[PDB]
Formats: sequence, structure tokens, C-alpha cells
Amino acid sequence: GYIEKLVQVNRVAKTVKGGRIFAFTALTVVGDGKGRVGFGRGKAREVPAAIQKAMEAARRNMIQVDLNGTTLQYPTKSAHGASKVYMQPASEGTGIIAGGAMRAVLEVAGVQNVLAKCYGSTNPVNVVYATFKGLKNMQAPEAVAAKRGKSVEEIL
Amino acid sequence: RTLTGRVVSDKMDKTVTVLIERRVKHPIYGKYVKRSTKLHAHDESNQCRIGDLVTIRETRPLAKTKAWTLVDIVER
Amino acid sequence: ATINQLVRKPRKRMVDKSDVPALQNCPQRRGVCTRVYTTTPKKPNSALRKVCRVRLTNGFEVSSYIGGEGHNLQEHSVVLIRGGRVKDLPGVRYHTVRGSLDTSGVKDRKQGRSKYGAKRP
Amino acid sequence: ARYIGPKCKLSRREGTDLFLKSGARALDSKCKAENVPGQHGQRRGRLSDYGLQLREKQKVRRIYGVLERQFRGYYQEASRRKGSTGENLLQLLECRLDNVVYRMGFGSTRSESRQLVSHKAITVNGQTVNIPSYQVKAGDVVAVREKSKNQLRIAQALELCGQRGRVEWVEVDLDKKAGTFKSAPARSDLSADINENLIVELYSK
Amino acid sequence: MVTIRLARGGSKKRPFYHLTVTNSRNARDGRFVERIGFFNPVATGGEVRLSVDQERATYWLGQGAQPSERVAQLLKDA
Amino acid sequence: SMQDPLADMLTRIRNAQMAEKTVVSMPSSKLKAAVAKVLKDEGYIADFQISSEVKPQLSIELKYFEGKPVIEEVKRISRPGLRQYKSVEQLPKVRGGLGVSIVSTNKGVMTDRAARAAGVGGEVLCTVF
RNA sequence: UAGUUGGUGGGGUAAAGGCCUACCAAGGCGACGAUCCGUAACUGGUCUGAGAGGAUGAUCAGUCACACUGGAACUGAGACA
RNA sequence: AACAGAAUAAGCACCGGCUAACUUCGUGCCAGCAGCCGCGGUAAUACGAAGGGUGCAAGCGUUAAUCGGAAUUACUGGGCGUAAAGCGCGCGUAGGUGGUUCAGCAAGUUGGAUGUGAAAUCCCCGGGCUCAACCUGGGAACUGCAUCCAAAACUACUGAG
Repeated sequence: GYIEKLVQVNRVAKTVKGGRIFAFTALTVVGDGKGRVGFGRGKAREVPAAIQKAMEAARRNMIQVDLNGTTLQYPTKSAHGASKVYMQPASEGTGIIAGGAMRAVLEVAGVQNVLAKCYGSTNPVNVVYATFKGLKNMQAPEAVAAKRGKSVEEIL
Repeated sequence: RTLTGRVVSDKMDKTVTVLIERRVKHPIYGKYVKRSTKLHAHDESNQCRIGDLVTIRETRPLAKTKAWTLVDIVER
Repeated sequence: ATINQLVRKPRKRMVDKSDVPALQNCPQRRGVCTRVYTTTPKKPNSALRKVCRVRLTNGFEVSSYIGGEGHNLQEHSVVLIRGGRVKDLPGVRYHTVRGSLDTSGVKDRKQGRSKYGAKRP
Repeated sequence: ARYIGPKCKLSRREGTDLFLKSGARALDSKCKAENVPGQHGQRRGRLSDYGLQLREKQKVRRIYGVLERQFRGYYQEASRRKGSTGENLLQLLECRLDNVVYRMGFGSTRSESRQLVSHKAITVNGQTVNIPSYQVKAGDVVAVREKSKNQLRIAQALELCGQRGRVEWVEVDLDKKAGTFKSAPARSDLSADINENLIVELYSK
Repeated sequence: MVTIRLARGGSKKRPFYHLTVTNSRNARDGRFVERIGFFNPVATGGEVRLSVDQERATYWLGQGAQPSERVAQLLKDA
Repeated sequence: SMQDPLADMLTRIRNAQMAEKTVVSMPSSKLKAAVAKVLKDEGYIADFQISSEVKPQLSIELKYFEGKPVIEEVKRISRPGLRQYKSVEQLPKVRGGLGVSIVSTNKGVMTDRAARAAGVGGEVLCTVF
């Protein structure tokens, strides 16, 4: 589906000769409010056209996320580049408390109780990779129990 | 209350000196160091050798800096 | 570093020092003034800043800065200085409270009067 | 310190009904609630992300009439109690005495209920209370003092109860004027325009 | 001597005493051996005025503890 | 001169599940032969064999539910030179109770779910997911 | 570092001790930081921190140290007041 | 409890970006501003004013001083091919770490009991002042240290291979 959310806008450039050609980039994540997200990056020549391009690439190559219901399954920790990310599920009344670019991922996924923090280099185009290695590699235990459930899930 | 150490000195008169090892843990780094302890056990009969393995206990002070005594020699 | 090195030489946290070295742990300080220069700023500006030099009750001889729009500050007059680092001028590290002892504030000012010390009309 | 001044102007910036004017005459006829106040009431665009959370916090804080020194005091008692600080923050604003006088219907505005408490005209357990912060419990028999039962401020306001209904955690008696706070409210009688997941997140950073 | 006497806690014009057993040459609010009860003169509603425990008062008074003037009656009125 | 044997059994397991091997053979001991019994009962390997006479070996067969293996990570906790000991209160839980943690207690080498039922603390060894 | 570190004999004090003295002996401590320099009354606690920690010891409470500066004893249950 | 009458009682910083909230008028590299980026050379949403607006309120602002943010002294929680960072290379004392079978022991380790860890403070459930601050009853906690009892997987010590 489609619920859109913008994060970043830049002004990249390019020197040719004579002057300097400008261009705009944008980063936009799209989710469904249930656990299907997708991010997208587009470059164009103006703001109202660079956002439209980044929205279209978001709703291609999406991710199914197996959330527990407004929370996560377990504390995990993933990294990409020089960016390290930590996330652990929380109680009911606590909302989402994260920084800038992990709120926009964790809104549209539908989770509400995420309690996150990012270390290392804060790059909004690169902390998103650090988040999607984490969420796309969840497990959601298909087991008979948890304190007993290590005889039917390990064979899954 | 009863300790155990090994003798390093026979130079003084009726006075012996022990080493009592000890493993205390470091308070913040979680590792067991070894830090020593050196007492003056009151010898009584001038008959212990450098390198023994003896046993001490605490009495009232006999001279200054000498309040421990000798229980018995355990092994040579 | 391994654990068996930190036991032998633990991590010693480095310390800073005060950007206001005079007026040792106190918010204000008085002093009598000596000279009223009018110096020039650094390169990317163009102005003529007004700088007085003060001898405190500590005995220190430090330059200061005077704000506002016009000052009555003839020499040998007491002031009351406070901290504040002017980025423009070099060596200037202290402002000067208006309206406190001798500087007597400014006049015809109606925006932000608790700064610079102006009354209410 | 209260807030004394214009009152459409608060409803005119946040862009909602907000229930501040007294009568059932008309919204947006005394008010003209089409625009942001001030001179530049026509230009708009892109409320900031911090500015959205402050806009939600300032909305809830102007329905009820608190100030921020008091409002953070309720936020500490929310995080003390067990579970769901968003719901607990609302139920400490529902049990307050100036709200329950408004829920029983002894006033038109909520600011009228603050004045009826302040002039000692309201009792709680059979004894006089003149504090607009009194946290009432389950089963407190709020009644009206006999010296002022003849005020037209109370009599007229009961015809303004017709456009309100009963909130189904109180009960009011239109003869002796003695309401009964039945129990705590649930998280269904409160409107969905307020959000319990923006005020909690504002007080982190 | 050792003695059983009254401390003083609470705000202005609302006292709340404490049956302590102290050495005699101490302060009022200073050190004590132990504490055994309280005394609340302005007790109203669900509050209890006298709350002395008879076990330790059996113990100390048999070993030469010397009570005060108010404590001469508060142990009596139990 | 290898200083720690049990961080070498776990290293060969982690490496063989990237070369997509099936059988792994390392030298044995009376502790490694008890750890692999615990990983079998929890279920991460197929079986194990102590089959020699004077250099007794340990032949472990690995599982693959997918192209991805069944063990995804494993790390040694009580490395020689740290010696991590835990009581029952401060005993850790991995992944909200979905991994296993192997604790050498007074009643033999058992997992974290077993000793916490018996109320016996001890020494952690590893945190297998 | 030479009553310095032990031993012996005698004194001295409510009380063990180089506490003191007479001879004997040449020991004792130290890189696990002695010695020396610079600063500072310690503690239960306060202030931040998710936590680990980090700073800090106003009011209240416990302990120590002084009573213009430097000494000194008496009286006495108990002071070097 | 009664009487008087709406009478007796509102400021302060900010509005270019971080950062909630804006346009005209003076000024023209002058005066001036400033926590950092930096504005001012004749049209200044940054200086000085005027309307408007936003934050807080019997207070609001600046300065001084600590801890956070700082995974920026990293035990929990970092690094060393080129960004700062591997001694010019050896040998070796103190010290740190120890292949594999049994057997013993119980110093570490785990579990339990007792003595202690002053009262206050913090935390939890209550109770009193019209509410709250404040006062106060009962519990937990004070991570500790010591003495006993038991267990024996791993480390240590001991005996044999």
C-alpha cells in the first residue's frame, strides 16, 4: 500500500565548465502501517519532482517485517557502514523514542514501542540500511513454547 | 580465625616473618589480582627455617608491630 | 587495551580549565578602569569596537568590552564586569554590566531593557 | 495564574472546535475560525516535526487550563504508576474537581466551573472545597451548597446539558443538584483527536 | 543514667513525639539506644495517639531505665 | 601452543558453516564431549561420535534448514583471563529466551533453562542463538 | 631509619607495648610506590545517569580536631579543660 | 458567620538556521549584533524602532559552576595498511595464561542459615493538614563483611599416568 514519509533533502552539485550545475536528491520511506515497508532514493532537478521519483522506487523492492504487534521480538543490534544501531522492545505506554531517521522507519512499519539508539556516524541515508538489516532478519518463533520452544523452532 | 603463610626471614631474635598471599578482586574491572601481606609472627623457640609453611593466630601485642604468634609448623 | 594492562595503569580522565581564568568561581566582579581604547576587529568585519582595560580587586589587569550605544565611562570609575567571550576581538574575554554602578545604562530603548538596564516608561 | 484574554483566538490557531465558548449559539460565527491568527493569516506550510509535538501538547494543556509547572507535576505521577503513562496522564486530568463540575453540568464553560469552586459554593464529602485541583475518588457525592442553589448560572446551564448527554461515569439529579462520581473513565469516552503518544514523547527530549 | 524521654518531630504547631531510650547526656535529636513508640497529641480520625510496645519496656525498666514526667503516665495509661 | 581448547571447537563450527561442510572432526576432551551433548538435545547438530583409541576424535554433523545454517552466531563468554561467574539473579538471557546459554553448575553442564529451574548458578560458557 | 628493628633486666600507667631506661644483637621497611612535595576534615548521604559510573560532603545526624599564639600540669568519676 | 463592591491586584525574553513564532519604517562596511554559523557597501524577515505573533508566569532573563548529550579515557561500550596510533631487532627476570586421562582435596564458585550493615534520605503500600508541598505508620532495600552447613561441573592445590 502507501503511506509516505520524507526524511532528507540535499543540494548536490556538478562542475562542468562555465558554471556549476545543481541537482536535488531525496530519501523517502513508504510503509503500510502493518509491517510492510520500503525506502527509496531519487535524484532530479527540483524539489516537487525529486520527491515523486523517490516515492515510486520505494513501493518497489519492499520488505515484510514480522512484528509482535506494536513491539519487536527481542533486543537486537545491527550495523552497516560506520553506523551501529541498537533496538529493544519496550512497555505499552512508552511511544517511539529514536532519532530523526529511525522514527520514520519505525512509524510506517506500525511498531510503537521500539526504544532505539544509533551510534557511530549518523548518516540518514545510511542508518536506514543499518535498520533494514535488523528488521528483515527477524524470526517470529514458530514454536510450541519459548522456555520450552527449542525442539520445533530450531528445525525451522 | 587462623591463617597460613610461608617464612621469609630468620634474622631477628625469637621473631619470624611470613608472606600471606591473597586474591582480592579489582572493584571495577572484574579480575582477581594477587596482593601480598607481610606480618611479624612472634616466634617462640628460634627453630623455623627460611622456606617453611607455618600457621599463625592473633594474640595481644608482645612487642610493637608483633601481635601474631606461631601455632605449629605444618610442613618443611 | 586488554584488562591486564588497565589493572596496571588505569584510564585517567583528562581535565579542562576555565575559559574565564580571572574572577575565580564568582559570577560578577568589580574593578576600576584604566584606559578606554577603541580598537579594530579581525579581518572579515569592518568596525571600530570600544574596549576598556580594568584593574580588578584581585590585582589582575584584563581588557573588557562595553556594549550599548554610548558610554559615559571616563577613567578611574568603578565598573562591574562579568564573563562573556567576544569572538570578534582578540584578547577580549569580559563584558561590562550596564546600569549597575557607574555605567548607568542606555536611554530611549524599548526592546530588551533588562539587558543594558533600562527602566519602564 | 490563569489565562485571561481572548478565547476564540486559541481555538483559531489549533484549528478545531476545542469547546471553549460557552453557549450553543454557533462555532465559527463569533469566532471566524478559518485562519491562523495575526496579520499573516493566509500564508501557511510545513509545520516542523518538533512543532507538531508541541502543537499536540499545547492543545491538551488549553482544554483543561493547567500551566506547565503543574502539568509536568502530573507527568511525574503518570510515570510513577504502573503501566500506560498515556492513559494515566488523562485519568489524572479527568478526576480533577473543575472537570467533574463540568461533567455533571453545573456550568457552561469549564472556566465557569473554576469560579464556582473558587467561591466555596461546592462540597465534596459534605464539607466545603474551594480548590480547583482536588483529585476526587470513586464514589464522592459532589453536591451544591444551599446558600447558592438559586443562582441562574446553575439553572440556565442545565439546559446547556442537552447538547452534551451523560458521560456514563457520573449521574446528576436535577432537583437537589447532587452529582455522584461513579467510577474512573475509560479510554473510550475521550475523543480520538488528542494523542497519548506525542506528549509522552515530548518530555524525553 | 539512662532514661526514657520524648523527642520532637513534625512541623510548626503540630508535634509528634518519639519514645526513645537514650543516655541522659545527649541532645534531644541526637543519638539514642533504640526507639519503642510514639505519641501524637493532635491525632484525628484514623490516627493513634499512644503506640507503646510493652516488650522492650519490660526489658529496659528492669535494668534501671529512669522515665520522665510524661512517660510516667503514658506507660501507666496502656 | 593453544591456550584455550573450547574456543577452538566453536571456531571450527562457525567456519564449517560458511564452507558448507557437513562433517567436522576436531580432537576431543571430557568437556567438549559434554557440550555437544547439550547442543544436540537443544538441537543444532545431527549427532556426534567419540571414535578413536589414543587420539580420540569428535565427528560432528551439521544441519541446514535453509541455505542459511541453523547456528547463526556463537561467542565465548568466559574467555581464559576473564572467568565470568554469575548467580541466578544476574544470569543473562539471550534474545528474550530464544537462544541458549550454557552454564557449568554444581550438577553438571546444563543449559540456562535447566539450572534456573533448579536454582543453581555457576559459570557461563557461550551464548548460542 | 639509630629507641631506628628485635632481645633481656628494671621502671611506669586503670590497661598490652621501646611507653621509658640500662646493657645486648644489626636489623626493619621499599617499585604491590617507602620517603618527599602539593592540596583537603572524613562518613550516612545529596546532584546528574536508562544503567555502569561521574562529580561533590551547605541545612539534618554520627565521629574527629580546635577555643587570641606557644607551652604546662593540677583538681577530679571522666579535662591536659 | 455577616457586610462593601468588579471594585484591591501583569509583566519578561524571543521571532535568519539549529528553534515554537513576521512584515513594514530608520540605518547605509557607519553605528551596532552575536551560543555557533556569521549578518551591515542604499530595497536589512539577523542592527534601531512599530504593529503582529510565539513561549513561559509572580516571576522572567543573563553570568558563574558540576553531571548529561560525549561509544570524546569505551569494565558494561572504541581503536592502531594509508586519517593520531606496532618499540630498529633479539634473548630474558618479576608477572599474566596452560595439551590430555584418573584420584583426592574444598582455596575460588553456587545454594542456605545466623550475627551485622545507626536513625533519617531514596523506593513501595497506607494514614493526617480543605488539596499539594509537608508530617507520619508498616515493608523492601542498604549491592557489603564475618561465622557455620551442603553440593563438586569448571579453575586452583595435591597424587598418579
